[PDB]
Amino acid sequence: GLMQFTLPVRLCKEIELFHFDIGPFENMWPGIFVYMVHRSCGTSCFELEKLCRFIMSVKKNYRRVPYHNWKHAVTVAHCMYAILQNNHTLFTDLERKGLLIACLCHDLDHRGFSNSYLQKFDHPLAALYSTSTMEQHHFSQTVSILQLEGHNIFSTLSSSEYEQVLEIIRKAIIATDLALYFGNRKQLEEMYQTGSLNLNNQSHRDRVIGLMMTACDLCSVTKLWPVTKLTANDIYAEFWAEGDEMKKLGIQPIPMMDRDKKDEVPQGQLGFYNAVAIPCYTTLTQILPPTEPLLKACRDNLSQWEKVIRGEE
Ligand SMILES: O=C(Nc1ccn2nc(-c3ccccc3)nc2c1)c1ccnc(Cl)c1Cl
Ligand SMILES: [Mg+2]
Ligand SMILES: [Zn+2]
Repeated sequence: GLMQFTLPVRLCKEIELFHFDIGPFENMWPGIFVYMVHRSCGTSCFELEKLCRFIMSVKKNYRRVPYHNWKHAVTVAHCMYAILQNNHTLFTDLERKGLLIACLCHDLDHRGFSNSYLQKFDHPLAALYSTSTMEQHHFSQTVSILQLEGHNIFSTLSSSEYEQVLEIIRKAIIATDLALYFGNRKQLEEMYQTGSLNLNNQSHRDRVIGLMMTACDLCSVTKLWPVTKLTANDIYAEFWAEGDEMKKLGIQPIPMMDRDKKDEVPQGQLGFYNAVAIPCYTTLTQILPPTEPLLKACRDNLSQWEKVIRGEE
């Protein structure tokens, strides 16, 4: 009850900033998450013992892949913490509860392969879930862990509040399927520009939470340049293994996934900043002005990739 988590001074101050890197000490990541739940939600949101047991089972169900791993989960939850803390009054009690949990869980049991690779491989999961294949699995794994004995962190909610928080988590996780982001942001852009955006409309809130999930999921591009650049190595290590596995099925992979085309990575990053990242943080900043530091950090990293192409590094 009277037991706060506290962090060393440098982490206590920097965890509040959008560009915080959670560091290489894995054993500190559970504590960092509990700290963020306690400040974002309250010390009463969750029974400490249940929350701790839930975090450790979630950790166990992330795999030892280069990028879609336990560090990505906590990193994405920290970006959500920074958004929620900078927008104190815009979100409900259930949303604050559900969204950090959704982010910790959003890539549960990821194997390092895209929805496309599962479909070309003819993986069983692609027959069980014809679209958003991995994201429906991630939500399935979240419910499994919530149902383990002593793991029900939502046990004090009413039946209808419990159904609402699991619906927030389901939509939040499904929204991390980047195939769905393009149309979600176009609708949000039109709604904001014609002045029809209404945060009392549930279908509108759902869309805005979707865009927050995309923004937290991509937050590698909003870090200081040396974090962004070193993280890109882990991203491509997965993509190039997927490309190798495409070649094993007798399919030329897209260039993004072909390690024989490393030289085109800088141009490929420009496309991604211009087609996905910048538009994402731009629309987010229009809807939630205090998230502007994400757009600014993203623009700084776009300018660093432009320098790589100009051979200035
Ligand atoms: O890097 C990412 N995406 C992208 C998206 C398109 N292309 N095309 C290329 C490319 C094309 C031709 C030749 C060589 C490379 N490289 C990419 C990387 C990414 C994905 C998911 N999460 C995050 Cl934070 C990021 Cl930063
Ligand atoms: Mg994912
Ligand atoms: Zn992710």
